Amino acid sequence: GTILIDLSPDDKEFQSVEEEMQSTVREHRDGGHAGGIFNRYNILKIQKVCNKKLWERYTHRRKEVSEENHNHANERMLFHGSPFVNAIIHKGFDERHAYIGGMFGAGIYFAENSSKSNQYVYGIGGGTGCPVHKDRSCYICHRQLLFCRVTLGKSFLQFSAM
Amino acid sequence: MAHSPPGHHSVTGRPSVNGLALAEYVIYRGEQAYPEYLITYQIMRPE
Ligand SMILES: COc1cccc2c(=O)[nH]c(-c3ccc(C(F)(F)F)cc3)nc12
Ligand SMILES: [Zn+2]
Repeated sequence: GTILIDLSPDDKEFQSVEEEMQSTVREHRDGGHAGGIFNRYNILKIQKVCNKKLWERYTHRRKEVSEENHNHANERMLFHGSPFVNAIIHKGFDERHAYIGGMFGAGIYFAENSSKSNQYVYGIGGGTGCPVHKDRSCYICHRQLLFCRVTLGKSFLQFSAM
Repeated sequence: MAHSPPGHHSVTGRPSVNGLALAEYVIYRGEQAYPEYLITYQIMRPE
């Protein structure tokens, strides 16, 4: 039931998403090992993901969380990089998409920095990079990221030594 | 998949050493995220 709708580059919506992508690139402590060496992206396409069933699943849970947190969903727009992005857009997020070994616990991880999510496009630690060239810093092969609506509710603040 | 901390719906992981690093967030229910935009891109080689 998922359809993908292309946004025009002349559309303000496209432009906003591109600017969130570009403006949240940072340097990483691995020198580029996992995600590659870059300061900016070439955005090729931005598609809206439309699935009525998945949306209803989302808004029902949002309402439960909002009520439990005294009428505050604490909803954000956040990046997600994953080798399962094709599965996610069709079937929704679930336990198969969790990072079991993640340092903040076994759950589904999202980033404010686009470049942090870019580190997971080819798997944990960038895996072995792109399929065609086995290059984690491949400048040829097309990558995909999700920019997602995420309900945080009451969020536990964990400072991390990173 | 683990459970969220008691009385909480997510975790905010906030880097405390690299002051330019932004937050990371963890949810423990798939129904708390919706994949709204799909972005296709290349990283660009610095000049
Ligand atoms: C510390 O892990 C992360 C921090 C910030 C963002 C992300 C992110 O966008 N994706 C992932 C990620 C980790 C593992 C898996 C997999 F195990 F399912 F392959 C997928 C996504 N992990 C992330
Ligand atoms: Zn490649």
